[PDB]
Amino acid sequence: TLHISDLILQASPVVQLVMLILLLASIFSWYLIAKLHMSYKKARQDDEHFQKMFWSGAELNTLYNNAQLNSKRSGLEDIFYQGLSEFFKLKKRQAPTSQMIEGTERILRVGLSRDQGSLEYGLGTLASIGSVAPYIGLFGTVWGIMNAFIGLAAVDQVTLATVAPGIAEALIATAIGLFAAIPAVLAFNHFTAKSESVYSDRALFAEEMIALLQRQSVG
Amino acid sequence: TLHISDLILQASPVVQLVMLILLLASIFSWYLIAKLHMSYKKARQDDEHFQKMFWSGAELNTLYNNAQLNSKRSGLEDIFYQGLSEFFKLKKRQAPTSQMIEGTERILRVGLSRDQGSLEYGLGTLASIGSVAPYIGLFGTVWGIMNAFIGLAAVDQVTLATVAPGIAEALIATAIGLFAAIPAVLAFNHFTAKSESVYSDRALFAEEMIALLQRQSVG
Amino acid sequence: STLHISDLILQASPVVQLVMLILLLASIFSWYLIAKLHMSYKKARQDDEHFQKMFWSGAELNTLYNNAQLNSKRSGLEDIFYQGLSEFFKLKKRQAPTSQMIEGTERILRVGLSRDQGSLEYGLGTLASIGSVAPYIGLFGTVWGIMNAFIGLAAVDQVTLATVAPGIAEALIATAIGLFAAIPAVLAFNHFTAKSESVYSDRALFAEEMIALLQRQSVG
Amino acid sequence: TLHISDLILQASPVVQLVMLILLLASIFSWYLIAKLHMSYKKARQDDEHFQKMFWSGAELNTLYNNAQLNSKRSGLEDIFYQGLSEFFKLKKRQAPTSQMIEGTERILRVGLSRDQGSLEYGLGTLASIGSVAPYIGLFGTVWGIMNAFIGLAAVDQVTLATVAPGIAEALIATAIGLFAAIPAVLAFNHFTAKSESVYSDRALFAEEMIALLQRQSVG
Amino acid sequence: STLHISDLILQASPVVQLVMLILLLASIFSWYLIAKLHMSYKKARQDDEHFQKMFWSGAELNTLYNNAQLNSKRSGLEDIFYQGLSEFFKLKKRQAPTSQMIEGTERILRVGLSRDQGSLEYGLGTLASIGSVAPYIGLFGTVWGIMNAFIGLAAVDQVTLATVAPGIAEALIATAIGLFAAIPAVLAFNHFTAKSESVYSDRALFAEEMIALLQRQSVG
Amino acid sequence: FERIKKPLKSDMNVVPYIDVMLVLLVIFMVTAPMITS
Amino acid sequence: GRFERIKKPLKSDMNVVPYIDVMLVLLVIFMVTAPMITS
Repeated sequence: TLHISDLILQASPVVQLVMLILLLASIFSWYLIAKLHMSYKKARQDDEHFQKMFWSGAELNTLYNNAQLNSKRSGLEDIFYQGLSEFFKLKKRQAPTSQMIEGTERILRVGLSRDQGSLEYGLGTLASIGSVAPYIGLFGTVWGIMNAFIGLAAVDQVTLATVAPGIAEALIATAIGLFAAIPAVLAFNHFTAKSESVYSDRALFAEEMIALLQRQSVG
Repeated sequence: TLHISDLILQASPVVQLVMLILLLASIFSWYLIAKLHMSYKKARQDDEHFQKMFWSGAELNTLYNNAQLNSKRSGLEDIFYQGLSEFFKLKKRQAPTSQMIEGTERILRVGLSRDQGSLEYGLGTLASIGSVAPYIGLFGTVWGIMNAFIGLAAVDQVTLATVAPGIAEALIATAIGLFAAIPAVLAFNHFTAKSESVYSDRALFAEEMIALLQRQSVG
Repeated sequence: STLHISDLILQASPVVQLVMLILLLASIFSWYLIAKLHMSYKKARQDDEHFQKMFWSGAELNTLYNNAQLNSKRSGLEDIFYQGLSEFFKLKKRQAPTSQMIEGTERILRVGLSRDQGSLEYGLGTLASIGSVAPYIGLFGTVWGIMNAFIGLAAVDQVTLATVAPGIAEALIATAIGLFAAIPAVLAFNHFTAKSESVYSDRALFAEEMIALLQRQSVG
Repeated sequence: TLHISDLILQASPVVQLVMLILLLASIFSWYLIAKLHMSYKKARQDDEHFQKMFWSGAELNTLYNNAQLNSKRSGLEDIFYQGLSEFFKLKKRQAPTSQMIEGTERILRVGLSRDQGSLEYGLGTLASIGSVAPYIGLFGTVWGIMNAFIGLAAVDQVTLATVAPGIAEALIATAIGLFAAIPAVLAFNHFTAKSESVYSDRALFAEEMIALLQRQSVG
Repeated sequence: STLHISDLILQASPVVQLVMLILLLASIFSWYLIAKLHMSYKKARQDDEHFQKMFWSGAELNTLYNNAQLNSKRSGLEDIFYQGLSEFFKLKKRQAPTSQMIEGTERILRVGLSRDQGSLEYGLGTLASIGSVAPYIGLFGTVWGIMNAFIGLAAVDQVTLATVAPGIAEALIATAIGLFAAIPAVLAFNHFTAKSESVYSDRALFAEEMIALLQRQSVG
Repeated sequence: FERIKKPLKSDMNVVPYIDVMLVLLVIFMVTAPMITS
Repeated sequence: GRFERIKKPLKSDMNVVPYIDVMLVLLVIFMVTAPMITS
């Protein structure tokens, strides 16, 4: 006649605090998963849109004008526009093509690093939560068992009916810790895989852009 | 066969959900292992076939033409065809030799990276499964011991029947966790090693190609 | 139970007592490192923003070079700037072309950034080691505690709670202290490596914009 | 009445051999820690002494002659000597400044790689010990549990007193296992961190060397 | 050891026997490959040091090239030198600028060095696989043994510990043999990858010194 | 030649699976002498 | 970014959680709880 809620509402203060921290960590992790999933979906959609717009065969300058007229550009549009704008910044001056190519590479690397840093917002937070939730839950379990045994060690001969439901309260600490750690680990692995995929795609596009610029610039 | 099929039913709904997720994960992992093994074997065969065709001493433009006629080409015969293509796209132009070789370098690197990324399709899924399944197995075991203790705390005279199904849940959960977690990690490690071997072989071949093109270009 | 855990520590096994002593010293050392590194990074952030606003106020490079001369207590980008453009002057006193001028300037900026960043991440590797290993020391403690519990069980003819209690007590306290000394180390290491990467990225961007501004001044 | 050394002497030969191997491994690990600690302390002291002498303000040719006259040339002094030997050899014949700097950079990189490899002598051995000693302890534990079961299969009635000394042996095996892995993992991590620090310091000094050489060469 | 181990290995459940047989064959194969690859590494190291001393013995470079010509069984770093300098002279016969000659020689040295390094560590991946797979296949064997021991008394008889103990005693042979076949594999893998790192570093540094000598002699 | 992928610096810890199992062993070894048929 | 070490790059493996000592722990639990519960 015992419920999980009946275990949660009454316990020692320490394990209750531990379970509260684990619940808050789980809620925070779910919020971060939702937000970062939305961000990755938007980034992927913008990436594919830009690839189809670029390799359509339209003039490179016309793509620059399209970037200029757009204000909401964030992804491959934005980094592409920075790169090409800096490239024409050196066409309007006089300089050899080699160091212009190096500068375009530098600005593309800066852009990729900036957008990737702003894109993986709280991935390290998920890493930390998934790494320490089981440890906090296990500490709660250890403290609950310790409190149960110290409270019931000299009161005559204790019966299973007197020690079992405090062991239950100790165990629920690590149960909640694993429940708050499963989403964190899953989302961290999946989302770092997606981050690697997106960054690889962006780097390959940057290399192809340098190839096209070099080929058209040498003449 | 029938006894385990009995004890998996009439379990607590959470632990039953645990066994369902782990069995589906195990099936999905085995499917991925089979498909990735077939893909890597086919990639190795095509690699060795193109190796013996290219180092046979045939003329270079003949190999390019055979790449042209083939439409279902994949692997090196594609990446080859790509890189040397840009070379001709630079040889129609009056680009210098060094820039020519650098462009061929870059197109070969892009092709190698893209095809190798397309080769490891679901390896990240194996990583996620092998990294999460022990957590879920431990959660199942903990919840089984939980249910055993809850049942024990309300029966007074604790028989074997009041503690049996919690322990049975814990052992089944941990067994399914091991069974769905070990072949994922082992396959991940093995297939990452094989992928690194394939990438090293492809990179060495692409460099040999650059060497031959440079030696032919200098005249 | 703060009145009785101390006593549980006293009559424990000597080797497990040594285990909890090492873990408590590790916990204190880790908290000291967390406090010191937090103070250092806060000071670094404040000085970074101060020098950014003092540069982009709109002053001229020679004046800020003089400020970098007189500020003997200079640190962070101050010193970075103080070094880099100094090399620029040291290749402007002799006649030199702008190409290797900027090459040498950016080399000095890179050396300064690497040196200061190495000086900034002082002991987070120690935090990594503590957070990675203290669970295993707790594992050793709990194994030895269960071992002593079984030795005491073997000695006594009849099984009794009074026989198994002290070994399980040692094991549980060892595991608890291991977790308590491990969790803050991991949290601090993740947070502080993320913030260190942020600082390094900002410094690298500043160095690039610095070389760009020196190039645009040199052409002008 | 059951002291620890009593069960060490009262032991099955296989587990006794396991603890003997683990104790020898622990002693060997401590010896390597002491030796590598002495080596790193000496290397750091020599590094700081040479940096302070080189930035004191003495003329470059004078310090080069001091390095040539010294027959020990431990560590970074040998790096200086090799770098400037290459630089003077390239300067003796007519050569452009860029080629001279590139050659000096390559010889400095070769020197740093060789000396840093020679500095971290037995780190791989600590890696192997810290990775394998727990598995040897595990083998000891498995054999102890095996022997406990074999001994149990003879006694008419089993109690806890008839199984405790076997489980104690199986547990002291893995206790000794864990004892021989803490000094190994800690030393490996701390010493690879120190190795990275020393190599970064040497590389920064080499870059400052290149800066000084280029500045003196431009004139 | 003890005749009891002989009693346990000469009779068991058939799939448990198959698992012991596969682990024994894996252990024998691992030992054979460790011996062979140790001999290969020792020969490679000896030849490497011999040619290093011969190359830095002050001998004229073209004389060393002609020695490479007249050698019939060149291997290791000898073939590396031969490929690099042969391709260098092949790009020297055609009119090529010095920079491209050095770049081509560097690329052929790197390709050949990667080729020879791959051909050197032949069975290292096999040690990796054995050290990763053996203990878990032994664990599977021992789990199947314990499950078989329990199901053999699914007809209840009695599940008392004194009756089921021999069924677990037979089962633990699987995991014991798995660990016994895994420890040599992991130890040799670690030691031999350390030796592989040493050999590769030595080869690469010699290649860089080769490039330095060729560049130095190129300018004249 | 280089593969295009960036390494990540944050790493996750192994699950304290053995620690929880030894806690369960402690619970069972303390609960065992309390049960009587 | 220019004076990096000359070494073959090292690849880490996804660490597998050891179930062997887990099975030993389960056998220890069985061994300590069986004599009381079977009689």
